[PDB]
Amino acid sequence: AVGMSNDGRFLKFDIEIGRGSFKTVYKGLDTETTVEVAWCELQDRKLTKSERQRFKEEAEMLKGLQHPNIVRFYDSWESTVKGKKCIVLVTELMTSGTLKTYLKRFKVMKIKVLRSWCRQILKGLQFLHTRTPPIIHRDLKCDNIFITGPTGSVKIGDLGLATLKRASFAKAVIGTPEFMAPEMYEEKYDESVDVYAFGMCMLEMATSEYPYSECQNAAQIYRRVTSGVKPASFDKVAIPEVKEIIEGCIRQNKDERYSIKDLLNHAFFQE
Ligand SMILES: O=[N+]([O-])c1cc(S(=O)(=O)C(Cl)(Cl)Br)ccc1NC1CCCCC1
Repeated sequence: AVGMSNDGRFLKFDIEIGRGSFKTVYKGLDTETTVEVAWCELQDRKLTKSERQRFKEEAEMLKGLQHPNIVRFYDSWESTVKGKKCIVLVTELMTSGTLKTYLKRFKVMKIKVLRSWCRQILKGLQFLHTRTPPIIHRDLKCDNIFITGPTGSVKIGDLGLATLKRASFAKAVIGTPEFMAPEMYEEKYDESVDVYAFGMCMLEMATSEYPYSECQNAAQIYRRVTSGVKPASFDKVAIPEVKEIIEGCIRQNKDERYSIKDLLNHAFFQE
């Protein structure tokens, strides 16, 4: 035990359970409920004062959200220990990994699982996009879709964090180069950014590889994405119906992409 909220409600344990894009995640406890939570520290790095204003507001709206396919958000605050400042978020603890870990671990996803899990992602997104006002995820990826069990349901996570992962910022060329929706680079986005991201997720789940692996850096990716050049893995999608859905999601022009409604209504997404 290595920390607590200002109110003593949440404790942090000396048990690190994730480490990633500028965060460390620990096991924790809700002392009020006596139920285990994820204690995420957004790592000694500076948020802007403007981001903090947006974040105070966001955190309060996230605390209200419930849906089967969204990871629960409990509470948030700024915390320090020694010379390190972080923002803490406390969320529902997800103990069975991510779609990314699933693909790593079990090389392939069977089509009936793909269908069900993708329908659940769409239901989650429909839910967010239909909140008033709409919630746009803006950072959906296989590593932020959590599974409740190997045989369980999927829940979308890292709501909130997407605000602090900064599309229009200059960034280092380090690790695996990333893509996003064309319009996202300019921060000129709507819900359809999530549709694009969904398409990319489906592609990954269908191919068991990260799109654009044939690119060495994010500049090559940017040039391909904003010029309508598809990832090579697109051509490797085995099932034509799956490939068709992907293709309609990852259109360069946002106005031509499937809507979530149309995807949920697609033949594929009823059994
Ligand atoms: O956001 N992550 O990427 C994440 C990854 C892991 S991991 O150990 O699976 C790994 Cl080693 Cl980061 Br892939 C654990 C927790 C988290 N945060 C979640 C935030 C909201 C849902 C609840 C927890």
